[PDB]
Amino acid sequence: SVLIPSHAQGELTGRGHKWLEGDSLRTHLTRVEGWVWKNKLLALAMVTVVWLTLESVVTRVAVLVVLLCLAPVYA
Amino acid sequence: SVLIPSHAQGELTGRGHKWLEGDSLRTHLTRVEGWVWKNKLLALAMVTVVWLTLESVVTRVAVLVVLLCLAPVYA
Amino acid sequence: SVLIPSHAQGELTGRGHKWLEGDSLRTHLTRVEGWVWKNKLLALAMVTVVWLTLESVVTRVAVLVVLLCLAPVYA
Amino acid sequence: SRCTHLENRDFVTGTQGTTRVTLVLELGGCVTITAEGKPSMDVWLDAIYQENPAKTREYCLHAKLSDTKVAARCPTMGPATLTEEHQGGTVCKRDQSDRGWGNHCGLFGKGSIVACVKAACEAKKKATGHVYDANKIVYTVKVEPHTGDYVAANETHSGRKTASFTVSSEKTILTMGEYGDVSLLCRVASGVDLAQTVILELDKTVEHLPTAWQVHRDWFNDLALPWKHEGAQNWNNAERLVEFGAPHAVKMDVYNLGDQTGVLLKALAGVPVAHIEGTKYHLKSGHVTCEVGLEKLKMKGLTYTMCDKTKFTWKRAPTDSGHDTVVMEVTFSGTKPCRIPVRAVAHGSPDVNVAMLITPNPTIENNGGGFIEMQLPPGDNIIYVGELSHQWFQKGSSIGRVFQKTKKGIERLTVIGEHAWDFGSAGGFMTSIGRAMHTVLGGAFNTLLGGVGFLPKILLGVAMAWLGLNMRNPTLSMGFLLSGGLVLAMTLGVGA
Amino acid sequence: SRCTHLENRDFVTGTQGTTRVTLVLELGGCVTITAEGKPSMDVWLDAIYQENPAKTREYCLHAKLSDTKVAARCPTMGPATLTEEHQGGTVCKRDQSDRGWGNHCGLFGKGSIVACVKAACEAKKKATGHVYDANKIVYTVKVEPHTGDYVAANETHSGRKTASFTVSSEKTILTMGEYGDVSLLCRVASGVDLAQTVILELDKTVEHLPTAWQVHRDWFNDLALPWKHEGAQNWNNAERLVEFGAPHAVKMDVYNLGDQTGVLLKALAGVPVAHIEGTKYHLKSGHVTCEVGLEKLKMKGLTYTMCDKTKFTWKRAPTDSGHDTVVMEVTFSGTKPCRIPVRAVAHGSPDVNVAMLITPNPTIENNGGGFIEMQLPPGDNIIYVGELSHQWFQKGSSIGRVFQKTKKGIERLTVIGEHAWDFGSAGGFMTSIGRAMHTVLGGAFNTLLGGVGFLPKILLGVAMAWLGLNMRNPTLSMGFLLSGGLVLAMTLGVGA
Amino acid sequence: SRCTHLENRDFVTGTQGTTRVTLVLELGGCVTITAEGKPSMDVWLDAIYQENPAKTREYCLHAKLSDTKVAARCPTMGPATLTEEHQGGTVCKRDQSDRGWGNHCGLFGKGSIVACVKAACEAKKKATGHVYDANKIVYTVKVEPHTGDYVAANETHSGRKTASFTVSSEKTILTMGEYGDVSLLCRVASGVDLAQTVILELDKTVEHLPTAWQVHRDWFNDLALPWKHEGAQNWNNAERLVEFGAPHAVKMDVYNLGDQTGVLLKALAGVPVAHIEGTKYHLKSGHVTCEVGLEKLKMKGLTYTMCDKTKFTWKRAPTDSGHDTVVMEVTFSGTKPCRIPVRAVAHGSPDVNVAMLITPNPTIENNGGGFIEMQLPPGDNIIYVGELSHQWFQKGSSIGRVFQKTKKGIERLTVIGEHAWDFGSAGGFMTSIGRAMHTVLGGAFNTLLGGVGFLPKILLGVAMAWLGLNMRNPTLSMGFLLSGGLVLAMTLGVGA
Repeated sequence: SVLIPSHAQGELTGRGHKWLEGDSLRTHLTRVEGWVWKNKLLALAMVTVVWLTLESVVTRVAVLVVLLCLAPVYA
Repeated sequence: SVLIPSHAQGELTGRGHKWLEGDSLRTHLTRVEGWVWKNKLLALAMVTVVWLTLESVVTRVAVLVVLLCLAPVYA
Repeated sequence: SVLIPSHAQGELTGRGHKWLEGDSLRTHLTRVEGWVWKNKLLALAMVTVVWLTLESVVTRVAVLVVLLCLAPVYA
Repeated sequence: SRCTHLENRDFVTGTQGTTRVTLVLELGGCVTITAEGKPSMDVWLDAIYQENPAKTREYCLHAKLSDTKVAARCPTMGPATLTEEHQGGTVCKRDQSDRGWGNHCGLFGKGSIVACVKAACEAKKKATGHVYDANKIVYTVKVEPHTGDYVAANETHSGRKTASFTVSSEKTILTMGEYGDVSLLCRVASGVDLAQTVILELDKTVEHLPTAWQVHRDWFNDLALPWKHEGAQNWNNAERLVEFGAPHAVKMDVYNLGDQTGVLLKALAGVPVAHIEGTKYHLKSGHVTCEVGLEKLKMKGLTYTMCDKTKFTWKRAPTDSGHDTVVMEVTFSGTKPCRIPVRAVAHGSPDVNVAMLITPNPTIENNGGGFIEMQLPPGDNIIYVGELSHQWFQKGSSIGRVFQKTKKGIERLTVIGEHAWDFGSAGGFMTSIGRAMHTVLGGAFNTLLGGVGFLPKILLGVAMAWLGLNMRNPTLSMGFLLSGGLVLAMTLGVGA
Repeated sequence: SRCTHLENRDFVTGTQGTTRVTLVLELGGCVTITAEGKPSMDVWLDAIYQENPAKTREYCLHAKLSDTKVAARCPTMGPATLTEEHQGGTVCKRDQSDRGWGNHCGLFGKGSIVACVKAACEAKKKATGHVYDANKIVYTVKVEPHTGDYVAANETHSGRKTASFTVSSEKTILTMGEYGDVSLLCRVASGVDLAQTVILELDKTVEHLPTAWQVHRDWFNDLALPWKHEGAQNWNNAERLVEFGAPHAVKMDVYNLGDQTGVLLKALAGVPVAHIEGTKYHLKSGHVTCEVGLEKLKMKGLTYTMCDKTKFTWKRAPTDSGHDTVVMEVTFSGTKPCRIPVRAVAHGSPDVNVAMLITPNPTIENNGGGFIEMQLPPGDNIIYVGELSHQWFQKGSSIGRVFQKTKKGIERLTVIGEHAWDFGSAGGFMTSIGRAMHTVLGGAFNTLLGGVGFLPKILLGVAMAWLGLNMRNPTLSMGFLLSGGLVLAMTLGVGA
Repeated sequence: SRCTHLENRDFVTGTQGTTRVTLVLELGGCVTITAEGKPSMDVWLDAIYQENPAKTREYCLHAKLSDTKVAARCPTMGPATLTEEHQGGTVCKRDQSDRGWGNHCGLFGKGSIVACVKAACEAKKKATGHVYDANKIVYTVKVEPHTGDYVAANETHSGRKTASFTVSSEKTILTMGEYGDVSLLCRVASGVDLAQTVILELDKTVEHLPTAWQVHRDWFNDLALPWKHEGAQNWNNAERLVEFGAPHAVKMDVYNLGDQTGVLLKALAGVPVAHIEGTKYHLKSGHVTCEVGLEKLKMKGLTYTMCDKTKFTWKRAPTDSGHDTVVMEVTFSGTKPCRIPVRAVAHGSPDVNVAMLITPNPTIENNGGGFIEMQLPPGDNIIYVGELSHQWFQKGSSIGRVFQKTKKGIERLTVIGEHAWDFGSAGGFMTSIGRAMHTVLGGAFNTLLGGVGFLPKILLGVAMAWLGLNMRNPTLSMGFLLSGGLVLAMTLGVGA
């Protein structure tokens, strides 16, 4: 029934404590670096379908930098 | 000073116990992954300079399979 | 298992007693020559195949030294 | 059956009229042999040993030093000399110190100094090699019938009989009780190569190490330690554990290269472990090729009545043995000596008993019985013992069976090598080419690469393949591609 | 003069206007100051020590094990656990045993086993690190005036003076009787780098090993051994001296990997030795930049009478010192306090004196005097002391002496590095260009290749130079070839 | 007739020679069997349960924390250490606090601090998982005859018979009173996969939650909470509910993440309910396959006389069952027992009876009877019971009937999987193709994509269709379009 979304890093008392300190950037980079070692074979499918279908190194890199950062949002 | 070689992995036979079980394939492949995760800047430099200086995926992989595995005598 | 890697040979001030003289050419040359005296058939096969197959004296000499210095090293 | 206890079980069977089967028996292995209308039989190798084998070299792991002396001479007074340079069991170095009026010489320049020390092993710090003699080795084989009873790993079974084989005794006949007679032929050829194999003993007394190791002879001859043969009082090459300090005027320092500067840990990693037991020196990984004759075996109890069907109860309800077979045990009450009316069925048609019994003609006797082992087809079955019945569901598939048997096959081949072809209830002509190819190719690979490490064998295989791609001649190119791929495959093929 | 005892000596020359000199004094080195119109001085660094430095880690080299225990549970009966699994001082392994009806079980499958053993260090088998405090270190500098009196390396000189330097001490003066005073400053914050170096102690009671070793901090902090800090009862790293045998059904054996002392000693091969003396911990390699001032000095006896030329007799005749100098000792029977008429001449040209004395204004005194040292040109000479004469042949050449000072410069620049530019009686503008270019180009090599091994540095440098022979542009070819030359040149001196 | 009480009811049919029917029986489902000339039966699965299933893990939802302690050390004074680090039931963390003159330290820098706290579960705040043993599961199947009397839900019918199936059973036989014997066989293996289900329990005393949940085993072993197995006094992973504050100089806060009950109850959304009753642990989900044999069933009352056509009156007038059948009840005043003259006609001819009765040969008994159920064709009809006449407009159409019977087949296929092909009284060739295609294609989808989330599955299916449109090869294009469509159809066929 009840749902409560956690709010963004808008309010920032600069030099007091931060409770659990769920700071999103370093947390999500750590999540991505864990995911690519646990699910290590799945990145081969992602790089190969992009490398085969897209017609430049620039557009291949552009989609992979996004997609491999999005990937741990799903299972 | 003494030098005392590691025993060759070709005398082994039978279903009985192999002492410390230093089985070199699973041992050294695990060691190599742990080392290239620490030596990360060198690993990125080696894969990119080879990709920029050899003509096909076959010859690029053939030198990288050696060059990324000099670490039991290099550092 | 325990491992205690060798201390760096430079990096420290001289003009006092060192515990032993470092590996230098001495340990390298005696370890490589002592391997060629044992694996004679493979050493002869390697030098003859490399010398017959590769397209220049400089690439032959480079590969011969590389294959010899990388052979006895493993533990 | 002792064959149910071990994980590394095997099964082989004689066809209609097959009187003889050839086995390879291994330490830590066990074989059930079955043939039409003969009692199912278990065979295994229990020990390979000798008593008090011959000592080869002794090596020293920790040198005691004592009674050091030094002598030195002023510049141009000639070389310094000691009596101790001529004795046995002394290590010495001759070297030059800088000298002058500050250290009571008449001239500034280089003198000469000689320093000495005695060497001996610390009280229990030796390493001893021992070697087997083919004329005195004992191989021990044991045989057990399927009695239809059950016993633990720590229970004495009346049906076990044993025969000891050595070069003077190849053949024996064993009386298996009412099950008749079995004939074993062993040989001391096949099995462990006693020319390459050394048993290494350090100290038997220690609480937390194995008592010995199975070391290779070409490695053991090359240990860069001090060494001797038995009974000798003084050590060859004792300079391997002493180093001498830089010379300082009239004094010089002697140092150990430390205790346990020798064989334990990383040097022996992967070497098979051995065992010592009073006078006996056992190997603990090894095999023998052995032939079993099934002519003189007898079924028990084909004259008995079948049980009264209502009078059973389960003692151990059906369970999966792990070998792709079902095991169960029944209690009964009534007239004692009887046949058990065992069968099992699938949902397709009711008359077809599908159970292959591995205990043939099961019975209850006056003292015990009523254990059964059976093999069933994949899928859903009902198992029966009179009016007891119990549903069952066999795992896997007719394809999955073949993959399991194929891996057990390769796992025999990679561990035993050329002798793996001797395992079978047949010996037909195609076995001769199979054994001949491994005699050639295994000998070739072992001759060139037998002492080479796993990683450099892979680098060599990669180099052979890559040279094969770069060669301009097509015959040399193809030969290098074939031989490089083979070198990789038979380097990597240590398991499945 | 102490400078004659040691194999290593240097000369710094103070021409008129040199009121102060900058030295890099070293353990295992010794310097003479010779100054225009002032006595010659010996100067050297005699010790670097602390009383009771702070302990860092203790490691253990040899495990003692006791009270091993094991517990196991049948398949599906849940994981095994035991009381010692959560205590201190204990090593544990959790693993899966194959189980089935033969091992007293209800089912065939993987069960659970846990094994435990207590751990301790054997009584003398520790390795202890100690670390220096820059506020409590003591550097000792000594000076000895050229009294013209000669003493052995094993006896006292009455004129030898000691200065002990700490962070808590400024420019300090040593009185020297009639020679005046010498005024001396030691920069304790600019000697050894106490942040990066550790003193390693095993057992001091061992008769045939040095008492301590000097090691780098980022080697000592990441050894793979059991470790602890002082006064704690239990060992505090995941255990590397203990190993667990492959599990049986109800039992699992525990192994001890033995004494590591030898693999430690073999890994320390190449490090400097240190020393321990009751409570003082001494470095045996090290240096300090130190500044020595001369305006307060005097020549003794410049008013004294000349000697009777006829009354001299030799006590030790001329011989070569090994430092390109002639040394001698005379004796006299006249009224003692007087100035010795020393001179020396080229053979066949009696007019020109060629004695460059290292002892300015020699004298006889009521209780001593008569030692002389001089440098003479190559070839034939006559040495005089009054009416005594002796004929001397001086080995060498002007080219040989320039080569000797060239070699000695490269040796100090190799041993001491950047600070070697600060040695001398001068500080002219070129020395700033030298120290700057050394700091930048040597700092690049240290940054890029610090900690890389000697063999792989050579292989990398040779390969990079060889690739330099065929690069895509001559600008890249030349730049890489020059950098490969630099990498090898730094490696082949001391960059190992 | 219990099948009239339930929203799900399937009808099965057959000729005189059929003898046997194969059914899949489901919790909350029901079946009526209508074989030619046999008395009709209602059949259903009433319960799947075990008494006292074995506990797997226990998890803690609300940590209780107590007796916290903290210890700290000055910079360079080594690590802080405390007794509570080496006990069961404590959680600890160590960190580097800032220190200086202002908190009684000699140096400015980073110290060391450790904080310890005891951990437990609050009194009723556990989750317990339970798992079934296939040797002890009871399935209860019930059978009811169409006796022509109406007994409501929530009251007791005398004609119901019960059979309890466990792994030790074959064909049972139930005496259905005067209607003869029904023979019934249950396959206790397959359908529900008992290795993959955990019955989760929180607290049975809470008034406003289900007593248990049917959770999946791969999910239940990945719960990131503190855990143990039964009878142990200490919790593994207790650091999952403690969180530690940032360090101060000589203090560090311990925080509790609180009662997790609400997060678990939200995560369980979409998991079927289960029920606990004293010792019994029921599923309320799943199915079994049965074969039911009709051969020994007897028609009651074939020998009786007809009723007087004039003496009937209605008790329940003809009413729609909701299952495409008409339900009615009559009362009678003549002599008993006797047969009810029931028939129905279309307006197009009064001679042709079109009543397809579900109640065969309906009767009045001395103390019961008088209820009839029947199926009528579409359109306008008259129902006769002697002189009683009632009009009836039958809803729906022949094409509508084909649709509803097709649609309920798709519900079996999505809710039951491959077992949907086994529901039927006779064989037919396309059923052999259907099971093969379903087990192959559903096996491929469940192998490749099984556990993937619903939105990710749709996104991958849409991406596969996009690759099908954009990639240039026509064979790969068509293969991607076909396979993307199949992936989307099977995904949308299970939903979220």
